[PDB]
Amino acid sequence: RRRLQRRIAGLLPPPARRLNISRGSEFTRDVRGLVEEHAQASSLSAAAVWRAGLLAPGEVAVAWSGWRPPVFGDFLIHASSFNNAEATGTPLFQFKQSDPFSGVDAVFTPLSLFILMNHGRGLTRMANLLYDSPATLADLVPDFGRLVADRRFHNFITPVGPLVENIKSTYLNKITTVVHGPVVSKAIPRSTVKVTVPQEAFVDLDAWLSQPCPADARLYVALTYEEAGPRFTFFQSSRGHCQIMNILRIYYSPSIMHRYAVVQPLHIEELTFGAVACLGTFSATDGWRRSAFNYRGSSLPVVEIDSFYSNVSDWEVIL
Amino acid sequence: RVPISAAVIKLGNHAVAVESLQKMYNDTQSPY
Amino acid sequence: PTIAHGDGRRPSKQRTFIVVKNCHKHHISTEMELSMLDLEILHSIPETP
Repeated sequence: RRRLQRRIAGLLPPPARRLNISRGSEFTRDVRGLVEEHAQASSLSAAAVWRAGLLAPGEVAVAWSGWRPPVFGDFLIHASSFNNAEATGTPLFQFKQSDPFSGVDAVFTPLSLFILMNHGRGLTRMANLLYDSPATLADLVPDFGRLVADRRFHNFITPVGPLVENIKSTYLNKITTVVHGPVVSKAIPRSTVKVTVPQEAFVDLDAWLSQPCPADARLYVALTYEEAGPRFTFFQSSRGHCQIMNILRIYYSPSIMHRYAVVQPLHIEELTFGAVACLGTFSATDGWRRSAFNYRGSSLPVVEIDSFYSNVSDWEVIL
Repeated sequence: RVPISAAVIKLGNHAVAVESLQKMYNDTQSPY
Repeated sequence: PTIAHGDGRRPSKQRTFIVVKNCHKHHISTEMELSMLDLEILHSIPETP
């Protein structure tokens, strides 16, 4: 029962939520013990490993705090199907292939997802500048025309969250993506990563309406079905999912009667006007700082959401 | 006085020298 | 350096090449595992043989 006191002394003290500072100039060891977060990468020695505290079970502790470690999705793709000149923080989309055993998956940037919609019928200049041939992408989806035709394209593409690591292999590329959790880059100088969505595909929804300001403003990706081929739009909102399907129906109110007026839904499966999915949360204050993405030839505008917490969801249909 | 870097072969009574200027010409990119 | 010709040619002046080579960057890695049964006992202290 005296070893119980030693075990509870090892178990009790949480990190300090409050600390009475006197001056900021002194920088006491107590406030340093408050503000310090244990790292995730260190050199390969016993001293550096024991100092960073990687070997602690569950969470890092030198020899729980509201932080969750991220999980990484490991994807193998063909080197032709992806452009190695992509930015780091760009959200991708794994397409569920129809073979029983594949080994190689199929992911799509929204730049690459644009040229599946374009052919058969600015942003498109950069998209056709990056990927030269759509036919090397339009066979990854084997039957794209049927799948768009019976409106079952939303349930075959699931989002995967932004990219973090892209090794530059020659035939079969392996990329790493954060499917859930705090998006942070795995680089030895730990640098931040900004989720980049191209500007013409990212229309804001707070300023589209034009007082209670919340913290977590979610980012919604939205597949819709158009007569000009499907479209992949991105919506930032500071509201709930219950709010987001109502306001997205109101936002798509001209487009539904457009698709109805040009084409009568002669069968029963053409009623679905696509679906939406929450890609995760970020801070509503310093969200979506505009920036640019330069290729060798041109440059398109692209939004840069910073400090994204990726959290995918299932597809909620729009009608 | 100075050593002349050139191989010398013996052909009976005469001891003639053999030298190649190839290296002295390739560093000017000229046709030998 | 150049050779000087006596014949009439369009002669080459003092040529000088400036050539650069850039580094490669190879990022070698593996992914080893460690079971949680072998980490809780590591950061404890037992009193039993």
